[PDB]
Amino acid sequence: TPNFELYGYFRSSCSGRLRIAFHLKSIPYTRHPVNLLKGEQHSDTYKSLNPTNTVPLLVVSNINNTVSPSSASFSIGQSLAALEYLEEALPTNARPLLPPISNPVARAHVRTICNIIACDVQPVTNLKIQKKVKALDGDPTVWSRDLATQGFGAVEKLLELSAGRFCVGDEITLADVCLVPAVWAAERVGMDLARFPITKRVFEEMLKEEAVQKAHWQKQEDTPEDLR
Amino acid sequence: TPNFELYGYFRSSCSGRLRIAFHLKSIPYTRHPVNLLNTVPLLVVSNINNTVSPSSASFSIGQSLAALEYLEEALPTNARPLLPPISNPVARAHVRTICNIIACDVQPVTNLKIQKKVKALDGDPTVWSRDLATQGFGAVEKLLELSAGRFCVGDEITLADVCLVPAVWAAERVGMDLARFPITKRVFEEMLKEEAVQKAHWQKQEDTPEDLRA
Ligand SMILES: N[C@@H](CCC(=O)N[C@@H](CS)C(=O)NCC(=O)O)C(=O)O
Repeated sequence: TPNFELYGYFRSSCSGRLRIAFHLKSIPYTRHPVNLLKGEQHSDTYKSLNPTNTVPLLVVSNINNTVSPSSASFSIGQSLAALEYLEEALPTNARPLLPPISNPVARAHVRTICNIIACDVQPVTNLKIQKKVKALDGDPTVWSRDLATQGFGAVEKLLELSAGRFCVGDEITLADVCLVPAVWAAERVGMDLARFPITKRVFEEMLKEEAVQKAHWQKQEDTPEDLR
Repeated sequence: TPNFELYGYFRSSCSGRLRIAFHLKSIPYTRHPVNLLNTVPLLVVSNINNTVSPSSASFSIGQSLAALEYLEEALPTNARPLLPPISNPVARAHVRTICNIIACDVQPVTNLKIQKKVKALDGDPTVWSRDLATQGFGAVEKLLELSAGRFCVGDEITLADVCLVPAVWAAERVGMDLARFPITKRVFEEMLKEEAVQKAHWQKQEDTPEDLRA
């Protein structure tokens, strides 16, 4: 079985996706905080680890690295690729986070929700983009609020078809894993979550989960005291 | 009613991802071009058992990465798997990471919607987009330094290549220098040799304006 080390940041939504998945699946992992406010993502040493200068970075070891056989480890620098790797590399794990492969329709619904969040909301509202907006003399908060609002609109329309207790029927999936940290992020920029009633119900359902609380941005080792 | 109908646009990179996949996997689809001036691409999937909405025999997929993986899973015996086998989760992960750099970190911040928002701030959407594409291609190039053979990962075409090609076409529009990414350029050029990629070429669609056919 593989060993896992996560380069993460308490307030990184993409990091939180992995934090949630690890706890849900009962997979132990080693924590390596990277301070994004201090620009530790920008150091040459971290660019060597992840060439996008982003967190999370998942470093997997005790495995056969089929891409670089001489390497003791394998690095996964994008959260959705890392989430699917947990699913594929640990097929006997007691808590699959996708519908079974015999249900490609449900799997596509789950992935569509993940992609709206990970493609259309997070990347255009992250720190790097907010800084580019500020450098143009725009308001990064309004920019981000408008884009998150629009993206949550798309998520809500999907949940109108798929949601039961959770995003897609009555079991937690990768959709819920992506939803929770995106809601934490959207709240930082003053998005009105009540405009999205199903999304809000499902988010609140997830907050009851011990796995989600263990994963909370306010409960990490690198959460500053003032934010705990 | 067609099994697959693609609401697409000749110059949409995300549409281009799906065109390349359908041609490479030889999956027939009905083309539904959509004018510039509403999700594009939107893949409408019909004649199915809808396990999410059972009173319906169809659904749509408005995100290209989800649509790509759906084609893999809905047609498991297709002659051209675009992921490495499930027995090789490392290679699958490396493929998906390259796809995600492009689909998460490049395309969405350099698309029409965001270029318009940049212009609305009196910014230069070309410089903005070239800057972001250059940064993401830097990351793609670093991954290909580890994995590339003939193609992005090893010597077989995968979803990494399918995402790579339309991203190169989009990046060229904003003046990105592809020569700065030499393995990326090499794999891009290898893909252009493919009949399936040519059939999928942004310059060779039914809705390509005549002045952009060459
Ligand atoms: N698509 C990437 C996005 C990674 C990303 O943008 N991470 C953010 C934190 S959520 C980051 O490290 N930001 C650094 C910066 O913007 O300077 C993924 O899914 O991992």
